[PDB]
Amino acid sequence: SMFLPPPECPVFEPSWEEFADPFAFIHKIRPIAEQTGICKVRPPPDWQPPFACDVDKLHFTPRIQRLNELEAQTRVKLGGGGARDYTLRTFGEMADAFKSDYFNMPVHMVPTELVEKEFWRLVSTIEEDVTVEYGADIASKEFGSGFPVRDGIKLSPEEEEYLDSGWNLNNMPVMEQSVLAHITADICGMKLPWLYVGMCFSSFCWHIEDHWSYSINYLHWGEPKTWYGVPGYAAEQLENVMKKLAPELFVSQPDLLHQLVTIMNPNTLMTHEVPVYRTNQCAGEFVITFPRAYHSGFNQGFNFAEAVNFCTVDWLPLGRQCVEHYRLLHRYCVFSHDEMICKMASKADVLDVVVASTVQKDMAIMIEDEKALRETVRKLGVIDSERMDFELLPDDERQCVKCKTTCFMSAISCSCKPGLLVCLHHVKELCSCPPYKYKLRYRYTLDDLYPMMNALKLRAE
Ligand SMILES: O=C(CSc1ncc(C(=O)O)c(=O)[nH]1)c1ccccc1
Ligand SMILES: [Cl-]
Ligand SMILES: [Mn+2]
Ligand SMILES: [Mn+2]
Ligand SMILES: [Zn+2]
Repeated sequence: SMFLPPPECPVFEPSWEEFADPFAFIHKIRPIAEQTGICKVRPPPDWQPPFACDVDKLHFTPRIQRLNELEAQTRVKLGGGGARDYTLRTFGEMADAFKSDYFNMPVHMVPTELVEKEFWRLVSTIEEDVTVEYGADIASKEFGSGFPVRDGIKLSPEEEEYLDSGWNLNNMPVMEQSVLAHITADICGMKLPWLYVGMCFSSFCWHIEDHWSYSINYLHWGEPKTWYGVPGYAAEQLENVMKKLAPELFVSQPDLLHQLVTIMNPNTLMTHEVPVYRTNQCAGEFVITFPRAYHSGFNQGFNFAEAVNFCTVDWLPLGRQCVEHYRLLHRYCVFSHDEMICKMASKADVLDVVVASTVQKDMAIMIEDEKALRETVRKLGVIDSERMDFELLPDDERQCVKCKTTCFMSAISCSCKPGLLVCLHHVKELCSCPPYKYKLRYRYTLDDLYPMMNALKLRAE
């Protein structure tokens, strides 16, 4: 009555045969799971990766978190935190003491139902000022992946068994059914797994993944992680609810790192007709989030999770829509979607054939859109043009000054404003000079582009 738990998300228990190929499995469950936004996956009894560490030698910099509903929090940035330092042992000791002191009970006898109830009480009661700490970063020499990775150091035969698993999250990016694989541009924050060390009540605010990608989260060990998820189709519903209750979160900001997010009771969303689902993720289980599926949660206690973004062929059209949406909001991109597409086209001979077919369809849309934009800017009197290798420019040197989109297919420059670019939607936002002073900078002619797409079609057969 104070808190009503959302209904449970789907839980899948695949056979080893069903489980072995993550991409085939995800495609199979997608008609069910995309209706709930998140789902949980229990691997077959078979699958049991080694979880081995000396907690005395693993160090990380803790982040501090206040727990107030609707209060703005800043998105985690790589290597922030500060200079302070915990080992996994001293953090665990701190975390277990916090929880057992908080409830005056041993940590495992606190029911998950109760921690959940207490979480939503304490975040709404700002007479309470509970602060907690957590770890969040990519693998480093001081704190590595919880999955086996190659290095020597001699690996056990059981560790070797899991090196090339499709569910070893170090691998998921670089597998052939993943389209982020082919991206040459390092984007560490996105293609590499994140490591999360949690404690009771430490939480992750409501968000969707960059570029509306999937995510997959594995809980290596510890107390459960509680999740709330919202299906992709209700993303704008949720955002509307949020913009009315917490308008502060929707101000334009300097960059991608200054992104603001918040804790919000799922009952509040359910009250405004946003469908929400929940789950408790236990050690050894996976949670999968689908494209544009909002999710949030908190930890039941001391634990260690690993998560990574990924993008399947199914995602490609949504990826294009996402960048369009980013343009409308003037939100920064993590990478150029078109650059990714053209990179794959340039590698058509070595592409998985299903990938080739789907890339070809997205490329066809890209080319027709580009054709139309170029005709529009020509009618605005932009006549001069020159080829430009956009992929060579640092990202922050090829952003539209208006909408911040990362340019690749083309942009407009002007001698009156050296170094500045606009995308072709924002030709009028660059300078006040006469039209003929403008230059179309383009990566490819239409005559370059159609053969590239043809190579994909041949590969797809
Ligand atoms: O703030 C975040 C990090 S997402 C995150 N997920 C899970 C945990 C966790 O299980 O402990 C966490 O600490 N953080 C974010 C990410 C993308 C866009 C905007 C914000
Ligand atoms: Cl509070
Ligand atoms: Mn996430
Ligand atoms: Mn505009
Ligand atoms: Zn623009």
